Amino acid sequence: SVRFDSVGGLSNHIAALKEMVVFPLLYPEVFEKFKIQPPRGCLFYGPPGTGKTLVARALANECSQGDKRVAFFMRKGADCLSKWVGESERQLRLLFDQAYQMRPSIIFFDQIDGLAPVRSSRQDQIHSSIVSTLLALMDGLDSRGEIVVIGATNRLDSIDPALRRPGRFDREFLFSLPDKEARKEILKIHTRDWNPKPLDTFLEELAENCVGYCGADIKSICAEAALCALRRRYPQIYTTSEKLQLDLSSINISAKDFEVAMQKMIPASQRAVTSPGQALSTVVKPLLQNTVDKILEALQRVFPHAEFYQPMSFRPRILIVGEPGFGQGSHLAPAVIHALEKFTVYTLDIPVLFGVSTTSPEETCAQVIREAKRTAPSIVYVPHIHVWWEIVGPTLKATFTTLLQNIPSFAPVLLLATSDKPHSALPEEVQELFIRDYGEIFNVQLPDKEERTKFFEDLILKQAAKPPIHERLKNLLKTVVKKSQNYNIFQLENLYAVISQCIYRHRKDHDKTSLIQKMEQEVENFSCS
Amino acid sequence: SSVRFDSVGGLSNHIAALKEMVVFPLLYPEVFEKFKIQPPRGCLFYGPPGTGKTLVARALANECSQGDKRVAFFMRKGADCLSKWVGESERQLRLLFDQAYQMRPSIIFFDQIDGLAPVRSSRQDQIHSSIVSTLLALMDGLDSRGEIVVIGATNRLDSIDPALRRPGRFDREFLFSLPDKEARKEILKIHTRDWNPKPLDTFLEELAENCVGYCGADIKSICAEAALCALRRRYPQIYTTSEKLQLDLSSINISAKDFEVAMQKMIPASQRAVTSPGQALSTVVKPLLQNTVDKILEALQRVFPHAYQPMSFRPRILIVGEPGFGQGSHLAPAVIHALEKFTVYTLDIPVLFGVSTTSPEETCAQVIREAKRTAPSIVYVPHIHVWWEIVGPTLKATFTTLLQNIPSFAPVLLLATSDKPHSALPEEVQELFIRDYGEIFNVQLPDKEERTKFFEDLILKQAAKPPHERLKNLLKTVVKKSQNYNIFQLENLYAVISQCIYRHRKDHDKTSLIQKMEQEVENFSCSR
Ligand SMILES: Nc1ncnc2c1ncn2[C@@H]1O[C@H](COP(=O)(O)OP(=O)(O)OP(=O)(O)O)[C@@H](O)[C@H]1O
Ligand SMILES: Nc1ncnc2c1ncn2[C@@H]1O[C@H](COP(=O)(O)OP(=O)(O)OP(=O)(O)O)[C@@H](O)[C@H]1O
Repeated sequence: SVRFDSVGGLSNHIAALKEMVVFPLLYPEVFEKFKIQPPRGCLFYGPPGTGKTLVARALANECSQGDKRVAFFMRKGADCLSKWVGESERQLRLLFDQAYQMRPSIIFFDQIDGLAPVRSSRQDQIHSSIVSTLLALMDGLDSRGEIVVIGATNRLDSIDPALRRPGRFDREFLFSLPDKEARKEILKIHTRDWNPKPLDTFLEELAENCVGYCGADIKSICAEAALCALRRRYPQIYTTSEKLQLDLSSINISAKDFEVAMQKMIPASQRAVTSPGQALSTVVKPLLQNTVDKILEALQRVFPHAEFYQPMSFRPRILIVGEPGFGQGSHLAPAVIHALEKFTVYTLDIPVLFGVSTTSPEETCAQVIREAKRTAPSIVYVPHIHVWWEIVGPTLKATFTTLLQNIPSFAPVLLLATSDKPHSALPEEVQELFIRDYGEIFNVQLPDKEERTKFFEDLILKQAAKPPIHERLKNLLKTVVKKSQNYNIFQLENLYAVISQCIYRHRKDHDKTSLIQKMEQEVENFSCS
Repeated sequence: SSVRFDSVGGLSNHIAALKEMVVFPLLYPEVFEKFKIQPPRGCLFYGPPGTGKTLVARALANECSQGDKRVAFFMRKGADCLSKWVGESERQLRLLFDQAYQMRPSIIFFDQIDGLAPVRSSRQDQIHSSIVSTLLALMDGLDSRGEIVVIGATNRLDSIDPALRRPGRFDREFLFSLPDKEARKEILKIHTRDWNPKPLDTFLEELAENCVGYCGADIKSICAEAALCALRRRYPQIYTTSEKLQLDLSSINISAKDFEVAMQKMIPASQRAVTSPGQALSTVVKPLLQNTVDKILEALQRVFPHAYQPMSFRPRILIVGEPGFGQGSHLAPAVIHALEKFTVYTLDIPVLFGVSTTSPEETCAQVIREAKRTAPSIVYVPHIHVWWEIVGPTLKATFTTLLQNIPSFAPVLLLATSDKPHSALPEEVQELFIRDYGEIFNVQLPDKEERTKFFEDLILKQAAKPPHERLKNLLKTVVKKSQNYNIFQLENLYAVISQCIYRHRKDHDKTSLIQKMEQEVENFSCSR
């Protein structure tokens, strides 16, 4: 029995929607003043699980409480199909007649994309007949009354193009994944009535750590965490086989109970296709945070929409370049992507172009560019452009170059790319896309001594000198940080692991100095040139 | 139910030729028996969606029903004659035709006939072939039906059984195309008739040429949306209440801001599934290239005189220039936009390959068949110096063969742009353009006057806003240093200049940003 109070973050959509079904039933003077007859159709579309059906449910439960009462008719996917010849095209006629009978009313076709395909001469004739009848009923010779029609879809572009037209489906709403702010609202909604109410700062801490969560996942963990406390509190519930009596007064949910949940479940977005955005792992942050910050500063310089009347920008492009093994293509760029949230990202990599056996690559490239143009601002991402170039045929090069030349100049679509070879060795076609004079090239340099010292500071001496369940190690740290002054990222994080293996090889020894010599031996056996 | 040939705007030929089939044989019956005519009694409307096909039938019914000469009216939906029993599918048709014959004169209106009369084939059910056979044996058979007028309407004309398209069954075919600049003013007039503060026609006239690509129903939407926007501008506390308020219907007047916002929030129904290859100059760039666009239009007026009847012979033209001068991305699309009312058929790289499930040659032939059918038109081939390198020999031969068979005097322009100068183009492309005839145009850089016009509004007016001798020095310096920059560099300089004006919004005193503007002027360097 939800009534415009279980939603969070969809405020303009609801405001526009109520203008379509509420006002003429309430203020029948302004419309008659001008002879308007407001729009009477809409189409929802967006990725799964973002609250497409809940809005319709809330609106239905809201308007049924008259006066003024409004009917409501629901239809599933393809319910009006029969094996007889003249039945499928008659149920719609019956339904529309019945709806006209009790006007005003609402007809909600649910997942219309499985009912009204694009007409073609190859598929069966029943579909063409049904779509013709459907679009003859909506706007025909005789005018329908106060019926209002709604649709749901996951793939917009597969609806017949004649249905989308002022008169039948004259407004399209985009339902997106929630941004940072809306996650807090959804969490407040789902944990409203709890006797030990959580504090809001805790909710914000949760919200800043949920990236890629879509409406139903947040609802999921709020119930996968209220069960961890139960399983911890009364561990002996699965053993017996009859109903017990409990003490439902000592099972409040602690902060820890949340953490395990975020470790176990994976968001709906990244279940069939991996996402090209990953935050820095807990070990390397004190090696690369500063470089990420500098990169974001420069991008802020050229792409002004990353600031947090409108800003004006002219074809933003940038290229992150350095010697091989400097973490440019495997640590830095995905970190930058993860830092700029609220801008959707479309990727372009060899595993993605050739990862589809049913569509040619140029089709995929065209689709990606069109989508990025549609929901701009956004990011088009292409990594390893020095290997990417000489794998693809000439047709795809020409197509890719001609598509991004048609994007309007002041439209905000960023082009982010990374490479290994220095800028001068790249093929000249790539060269005439980045204009460093304008500030579109960033060079990466190795971390300095302080930063590398911080990298090994917690390994030695805080874990090696921990009781199981103090002066030689300083010289050990000095010799370690002296030895590795010319190591790239791969070799550094290699040498981190070999020490931790010795750390783990001595769990239960209470006496040290049986491994300190082992440690200093291993560090001087390790040789990577 | 008060629409009668007076709410319909822009279609005069179709109305004029439609009343001489159903009005004249009744009213002046003494002219046709002299010659033994029996004037035509079958027509087929067709055209892209939302262009006013059902409106005409509504008007015609409403007109003929009320008057001195009464004519009946039977209406049918898509496939509303079907029944499950074997003997009833085609019996309703016979019942309807007999009933219409009994009350003659009368009219029959088949709506969405493409959903009832598919082209006969043996790859489907056989009931459809039975229905088609009884229909086309019933319209003109052995019985001479008499005074029955049959009408259809559809979007896909090519999917109708060809035995129904020949005189006797469906005589005339009517094309309903999108309105041009003049008819949009008529439609806007029609839809804003009963407004007490009547808008000035000097405002509608301006409003018309901004609505490019709109068609029919879209217009009727805008005239609605504006009103609602106006309401949002007057009583903004109305969306946050669950109880009726007291509204004063006297301060809900419509202003141009409402039209501007409502127009911005909407896209036309035509270019919603695809994108049209014609776009006007943006407001930012307009005072740099309008003169050049006018010059190009004058050359077209020289060789393509459709911009006694004018005569033309295989019109062609080629815009050429050094890279960056803006001929493939700023000039040619503007030319296509100005020459509207000429249907355009784009033909370049992402169109030929960017759609699968078809071969390049099929599309390459279809795009020219359509251009020939709807002459005059335009065939558009941008970036020829690359387009000629990415295709196989089969496509070259098919292309250079498909445009030789067009009738020599047919007015089918071929508009293309290049970047390498005409001498460096390969053979078979220098022979298609014969610049002695006047088929090559050389574009050149803008001179000083428009360059100064380009910057004065930003650096003189906008730089001094409420929330003055050094400005002239800045303007003269900027204009001077930039006497060899192409379009891309000029726009980039504009953007970097406006960035500081943005970033210093909230400081109540100037002279902190003037230094910024300076350093950006000095610290900006180009390549050339
Ligand atoms: N803002 C929100 N507040 C509360 N619940 C939400 C919100 N957004 C989404 N949901 C959840 O979304 C679920 C269903 O929404 P809806 O079915 O319309 O979208 P969807 O599941 O992503 O799409 P589809 O119907 O195509 O599968 C409900 O379980 C609801 O709890
Ligand atoms: N010239 C016009 N003046 C006013 N309204 C117009 C005009 N042309 C079209 N319309 C609008 O177009 C609407 C629909 O026209 P009509 O239904 O006959 O077109 P159609 O070809 O059948 O379109 P569809 O593809 O929707 O079937 C009318 O209700 C009217 O509001």
